[PDB]
Amino acid sequence: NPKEKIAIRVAQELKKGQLVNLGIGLPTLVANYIPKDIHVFFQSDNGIIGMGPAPKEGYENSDLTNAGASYITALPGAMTFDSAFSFGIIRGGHLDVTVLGGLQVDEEGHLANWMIPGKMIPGMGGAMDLVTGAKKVIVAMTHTAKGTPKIVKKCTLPLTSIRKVDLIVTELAVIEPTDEGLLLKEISKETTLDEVLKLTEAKLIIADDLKIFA
Amino acid sequence: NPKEKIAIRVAQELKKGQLVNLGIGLPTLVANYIPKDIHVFFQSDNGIIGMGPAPKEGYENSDLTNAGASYITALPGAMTFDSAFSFGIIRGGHLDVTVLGGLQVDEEGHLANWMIPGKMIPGMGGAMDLVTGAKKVIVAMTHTAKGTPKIVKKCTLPLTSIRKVDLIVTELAVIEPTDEGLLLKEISKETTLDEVLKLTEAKLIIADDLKIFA
Amino acid sequence: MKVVDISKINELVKEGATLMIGGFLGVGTPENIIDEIIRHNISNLTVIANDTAFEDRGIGKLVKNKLCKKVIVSHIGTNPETQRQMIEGTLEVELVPQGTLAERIRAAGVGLGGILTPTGVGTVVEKDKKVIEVEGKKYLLELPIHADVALIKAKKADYLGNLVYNLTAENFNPIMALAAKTVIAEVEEIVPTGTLSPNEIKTPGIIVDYIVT
Amino acid sequence: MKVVDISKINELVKEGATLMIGGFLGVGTPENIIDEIIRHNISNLTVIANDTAFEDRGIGKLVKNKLCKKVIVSHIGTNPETQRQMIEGTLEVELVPQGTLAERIRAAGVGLGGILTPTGVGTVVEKDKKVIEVEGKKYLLELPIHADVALIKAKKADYLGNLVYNLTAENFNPIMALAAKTVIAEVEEIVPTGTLSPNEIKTPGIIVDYIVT
Ligand SMILES: [Cl-]
Ligand SMILES: [Cl-]
Ligand SMILES: [Cl-]
Ligand SMILES: [Mg+2]
Ligand SMILES: [Mg+2]
Ligand SMILES: [Mg+2]
Repeated sequence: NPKEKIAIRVAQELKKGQLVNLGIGLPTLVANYIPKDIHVFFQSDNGIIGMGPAPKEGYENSDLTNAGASYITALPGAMTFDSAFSFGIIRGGHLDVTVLGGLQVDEEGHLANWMIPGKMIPGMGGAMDLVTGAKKVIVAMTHTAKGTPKIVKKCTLPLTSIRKVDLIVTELAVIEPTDEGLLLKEISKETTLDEVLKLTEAKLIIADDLKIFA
Repeated sequence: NPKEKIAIRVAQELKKGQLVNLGIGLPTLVANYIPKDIHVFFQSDNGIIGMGPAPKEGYENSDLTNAGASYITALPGAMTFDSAFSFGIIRGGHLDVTVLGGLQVDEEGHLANWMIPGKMIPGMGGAMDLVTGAKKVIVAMTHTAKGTPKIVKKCTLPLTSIRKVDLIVTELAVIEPTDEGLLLKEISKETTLDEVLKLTEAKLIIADDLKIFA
Repeated sequence: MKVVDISKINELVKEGATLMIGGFLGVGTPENIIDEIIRHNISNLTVIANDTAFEDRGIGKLVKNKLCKKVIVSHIGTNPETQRQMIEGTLEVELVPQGTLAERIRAAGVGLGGILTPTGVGTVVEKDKKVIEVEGKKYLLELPIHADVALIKAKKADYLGNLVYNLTAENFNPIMALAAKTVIAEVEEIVPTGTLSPNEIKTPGIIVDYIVT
Repeated sequence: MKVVDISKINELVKEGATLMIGGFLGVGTPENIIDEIIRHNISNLTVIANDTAFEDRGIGKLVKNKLCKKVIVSHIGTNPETQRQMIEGTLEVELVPQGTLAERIRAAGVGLGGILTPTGVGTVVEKDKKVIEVEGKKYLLELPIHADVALIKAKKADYLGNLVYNLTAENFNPIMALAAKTVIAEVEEIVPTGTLSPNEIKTPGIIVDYIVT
């Protein structure tokens, strides 16, 4: 449910005709909740524009996967390409949105999402290129790590990028980083403002128009 | 006849299966003199590997030209591509040989071949990339300009490149630039060693090996 | 919808625009778009391209009609009118080695800050360039070239705006498509989605803003 | 004479070679070349690739058999044994942002001395990089990556060695083809010249030195 809560609210941010890259894991659930009237185009780092859902059994192709090597389909009008062209789309500003997972986000909007020193070293993959390059970065992450706030004053985990992310969506809150700090825009119907504040170590500016939603 | 003499001798330098780029003008005559047992592949800057001769009347295609916009054919197994890929072949050391024309070559093996100040300003085109990147550069040029030596001690015309070309072929001489200076390896059957030296302002090292030929 | 009437060019290309225009000596050039610019005297242009073609064709027509304030090209030798205007001082010409031009445009398209190239080292091209030494070899630092509008030519587009090119008409077109803010593609044919395979498409429709005929 | 038996790997891939190997998590990877390398226990390799795939597949099999001294990759998280060897100190790992890896390999392939990228600025990736500012913005100078042999995978080769790829098996393969000194392509099918159109070939045969299967 908390992961569904995040994916549904993130999906509402997507606009018709956008090129969108969903990180592996939680962000991928976003594809299950696009409104019927919104057609977007999905891009994957392994080299495809026009990614589609997993194939029905028997319809797999060994050469056609997502960035986790799981089998996908390609939609009509898809284009496949080499990895330099892939990161030219990403680093060169042609990707409208990327939704990425998160370990921490801080008061400057900096995301840490690729390494936990001493515990988990998978490498960064495309993450630093995507955060640096996407026209809009949305972080999709559970609000805490078994109680520890993940929205902190200054990241203690290694940064993915010094780029300021455009939106944070958790199961409790929607926060927009701004030049003044983190602007809390919305809170979950199932939480309270006092709980969000108790569970957020970073300073939050509170919007005049705070909405309920996700 | 002198242009024939040069083209024929340059053609003997080519080896089977090489990728070859011929500059506009004198070097393009080389193609007419390739031994029948030597198959090479021609590259053109505007984006083709596998160029062939001008088409018979009626077999022209508006989208298939050489670097002077003249209609060409494409041979079986040709590949066409964009200008970044084209100069990746050239600058990245994938071009086995380029044969270019010449205004001056000097004792350092430096070629000037793209501009005459106060007269011809055509721009450089691909000439700087070709001289810098071709595995082997052959300069094909008349020995003098109305008697004035074009093989000089130091170029006075603007350099195409600081790269040391690998061979100079005139109607009189075959000269190989080396670490010690210019090595005269051959002279035309129709001339004399004294005439060659007389018509070269640069110091020439005469080979113990000296040959007649072109 | 991407496909628009050619008459709309006068609304998308402004006086004083910085334009990338595809084509190699007029091959793979958007000849109909250029004719619209001439019809409407859209002037004071800065044109980034391989060349100024010939007086009677392609980018040459823009120079004939004195619509360019500046060209950034690798070659002008086949257009005596570009040379005339350069010598008179009416047209500014920035000559760029063709391979550097490709990579400078590409660099803007793929989001690089610049590239180092051995081409031009120790020539007049080195002037006003930062020189960087890597492994004892000298390189010129060449900087990304941006543009307001890319005017490109392609063979076909599908309904989604995916483009394919044809033989030596490709040249600079797909590179310019990535580098400019707005991309307008003149194409010869519009074909159904599914006619252009994912393995063969060279410019994805996502980066094409407008298509004419 | 490009097509050779798989046993010729042992003359071409030396002990201690620096190798580029195509494949994204094992998709588009030259599995048969890898098996022959393992067969003859060719070790102390430096492997440049996107990742170390999985323990039972592709490049991951090289690591399982401890044939690698170093890997230069963007991702190792799907291969616990790569991580284990990294922590024990037996395997040197250099982690490169995937887009930077693509452009560094490409720089070698196309003759550039380096590329400036904003990716990695202000992260650990900045350590021991020259930083260059261009119009106020900071970029990391990232340097060309070279290799002795590219071991690539492609779908088809024609008789002249021209290659095409298939869907997301392409990834790093055509880039590596341009970057290494010697290029060995594992292909699924050999087709007549004229089967691959000039408009669809992605790697020209001229740069492919050897083909297997
Ligand atoms: Cl299906
Ligand atoms: Cl014919
Ligand atoms: Cl004598
Ligand atoms: Mg309260
Ligand atoms: Mg608080
Ligand atoms: Mg080779």
